Amino acid sequence: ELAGNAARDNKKTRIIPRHLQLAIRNDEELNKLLGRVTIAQGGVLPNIQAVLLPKKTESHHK
Amino acid sequence: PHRYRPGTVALREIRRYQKSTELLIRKLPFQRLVREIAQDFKTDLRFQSSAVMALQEACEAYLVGLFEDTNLCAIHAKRVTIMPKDIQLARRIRGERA
Amino acid sequence: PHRYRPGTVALREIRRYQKSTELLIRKLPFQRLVREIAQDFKTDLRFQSSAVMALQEACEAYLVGLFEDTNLCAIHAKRVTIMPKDIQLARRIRGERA
Amino acid sequence: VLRDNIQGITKPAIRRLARRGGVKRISGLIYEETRGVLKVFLENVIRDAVTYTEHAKRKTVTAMDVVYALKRQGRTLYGFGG
Amino acid sequence: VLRDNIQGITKPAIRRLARRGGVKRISGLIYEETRGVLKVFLENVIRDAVTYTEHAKRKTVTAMDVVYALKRQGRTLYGFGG
Amino acid sequence: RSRKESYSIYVYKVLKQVHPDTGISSKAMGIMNSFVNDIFERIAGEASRLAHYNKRSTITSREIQTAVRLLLPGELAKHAVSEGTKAVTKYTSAK
Amino acid sequence: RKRSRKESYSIYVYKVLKQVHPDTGISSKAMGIMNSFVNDIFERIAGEASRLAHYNKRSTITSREIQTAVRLLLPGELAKHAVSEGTKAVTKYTSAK
DNA sequence: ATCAATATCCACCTGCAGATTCTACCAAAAGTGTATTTGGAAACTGCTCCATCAAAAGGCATGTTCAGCTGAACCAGCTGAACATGCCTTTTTGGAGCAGTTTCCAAATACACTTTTGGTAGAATCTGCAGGTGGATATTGAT
DNA sequence: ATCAATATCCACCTGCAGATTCTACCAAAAGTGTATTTGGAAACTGCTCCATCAAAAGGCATGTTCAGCTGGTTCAGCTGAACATGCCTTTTGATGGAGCAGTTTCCAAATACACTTTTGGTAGAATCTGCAGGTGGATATTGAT
Repeated sequence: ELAGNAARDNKKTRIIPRHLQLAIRNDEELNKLLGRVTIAQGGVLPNIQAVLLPKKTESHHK
Repeated sequence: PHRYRPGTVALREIRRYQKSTELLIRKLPFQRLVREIAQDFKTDLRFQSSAVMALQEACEAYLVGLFEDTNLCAIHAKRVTIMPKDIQLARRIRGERA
Repeated sequence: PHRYRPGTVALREIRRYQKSTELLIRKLPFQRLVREIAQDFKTDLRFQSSAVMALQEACEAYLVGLFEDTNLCAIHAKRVTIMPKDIQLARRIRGERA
Repeated sequence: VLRDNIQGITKPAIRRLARRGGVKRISGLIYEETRGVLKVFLENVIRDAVTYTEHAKRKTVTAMDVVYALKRQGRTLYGFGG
Repeated sequence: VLRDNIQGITKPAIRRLARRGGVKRISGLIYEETRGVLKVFLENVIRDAVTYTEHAKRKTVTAMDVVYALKRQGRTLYGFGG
Repeated sequence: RSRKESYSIYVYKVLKQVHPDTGISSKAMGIMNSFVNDIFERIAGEASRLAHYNKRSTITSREIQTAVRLLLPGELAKHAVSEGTKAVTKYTSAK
Repeated sequence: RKRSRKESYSIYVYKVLKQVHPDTGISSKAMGIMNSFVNDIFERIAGEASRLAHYNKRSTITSREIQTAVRLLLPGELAKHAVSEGTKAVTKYTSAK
């Protein structure tokens, strides 16, 4: 279910491992269950630490 | 000539590789390293190709996780530059004594 | 009046408790905490005394290990003072997400 | 008057433990964090202990229940049988 | 000329991995450390894999051997069978 | 010719039950199969240990339930337990 | 008349203790720790050997499985010396029929 | 620099913890039988090694740029220790459950027969996906 | 500090390879139906250890006060990265072929299971003793004006 939700989010009709990894890591309970599990071809979450991103001095107010 | 500031391209690369899942290490040198190491334990061993792919998957996931912990240690130390001591700390805390 | 500098007595206390193995938490408040928490899951439960002693042993060993990792994080951060963020980092790295 | 009883894990006991942990200097805010950490740790252990307890149809928590709960959390304890 | 072949895990590949790890800036000395870390990790896995291999009286390392080696190191891998 | 069993067909039926208009890669199906195998082994092993601890020679649904409560967190465990209970009662009913 | 019977490895540890250091005792708590240790490593080894056997569709657990399990679980020289001793023991057993 | 507190050394005297004898009684081995299992021989096809050749994407040295690391200085507030004392921890009877026994009974295995459905070979469609337009969002270097 | 210029990302078809779905056949896996059995629920007993809070001794927790000392902060210099580009190199891939090695499979003895008997080792009670702990004192360690 969650993987199909991620697929629709990506406008995809076929479930891929990416969606399974996204699903797992985006679910607190599954993340706990599979915290020490490696999903082949899963990649990682788009998680960037707030302090490494460029400043509010970004040059485009508008 | 047009010139981007330091960090912009790094961030773009982060976003690119974090959006994708393809393997970032070259297949052949990895096979050669594996074969050399295994050779040091037992001679004339063979490997299934998918076994090598599995080893690569494990290795890369392990390395990104270590670099993540390293990054948190650096940030904790008010830095943005990772250092050996950060890796050593992260590995020590996981108990990867070695 | 005679006066010792800050740290000397702390170090003596470290040496003392690291030389010994006796439990540092009071038995009764620990029993009461355990009983309260367990009560919140199931009513009118009882506990063997050695079960409480076991729980205390586990708890204290866990806490010293966390404080050890915390101390390493502090030293890593060029500090000698432990902070919540150090504990949070150590627990995050072990995966004690909570 | 009592204060939810978590306060019986007093500051000096935590100080002693930290000293055994080799800590020389401690922020004042550490203590409550440690208490919270302990509660989480404890809850999980006791929760599992009671589950084992419930399985045996017993109303008395045994040391073995604790041992098994600890083992499944990867925190093996020696010295109390089994 | 080759250089013990560990050098094929090149700096830019490590850079890419660190970027996936969210790293923005990297000391030059990190790379060799990472290589060393990898060798240790790898050695243990492969060592166990070969042990499983040896037990089966086989001369070909299978994916399952890797999977079991990884599991016993607490590094469960999904996607390759079993 | 040999014979390799998998859970593929059941996953595919379930996928059609939850999302009729959606496919799945073979690699993903393999991941689901790996998952299933892992949880199977985890549960059976834990049940085995409990039975051993209780000097019990039989693995019943009680041990399964208990193992689940130990392994799964909160609502996931509660819903799984409720489903298993409902299933056993349905099995016991329709003899 | 009622009575039960609790087994332990205590006497064997004490015999070994007397073999290596004749003038030394051991507390009951420490002996309990040693018994816990023995039980833990026993369970670890049998479980691992069992898994290998299942992986290889083998219904028999042999000295090879013990050895392999040891090689997986124990490190370097500790493993080598334990392995040598085990081999020595099986060889002594097999001849002493 | 030493002397005031700290911890180490030494002495000695008990008791209780632990080392040691005396049972019996549980299981650990000796001896038939049998039933499974491993290893060995011979076919045998899948696959992994190997090399060799033609792109192809990326590695890699070089140098220009400037922002991150790190050191000097310093302030200030926060944390550490003595001292006083309060107070809460430790020390000093029954009965709620915890283990042992019988027993008898629901439920789980074992065996034979029959069905079903999931592996597996082979045919066919639909969408992921490379690529060709079109405009917008994300960055700098003048605004 | 962000607006007029750059220029990566998106939007959206669009064919099309090739994944993926569907279709058919086998036999191995599940299921029905009968006999036996044995594990465990439930009564029911003996005990053992654990809930109960009362009050005193004493020693550890709380809290005050003060000092000091270190963690926060700013400034500034340097150096160790970041990053463009040229251009070399060392992957990729296809593709093709030799040989090896996983796999099957067929068969006889090896190995271990399983049932029955006689030991004899070990658990446990009961006894004895000797070393760890208390408790005090003398003495080498170690740290502030």
